[PDB]
Amino acid sequence: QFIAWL
Repeated sequence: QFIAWL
């Protein structure tokens, strides 16, 4: 998975 929280 690809997960991002900016």
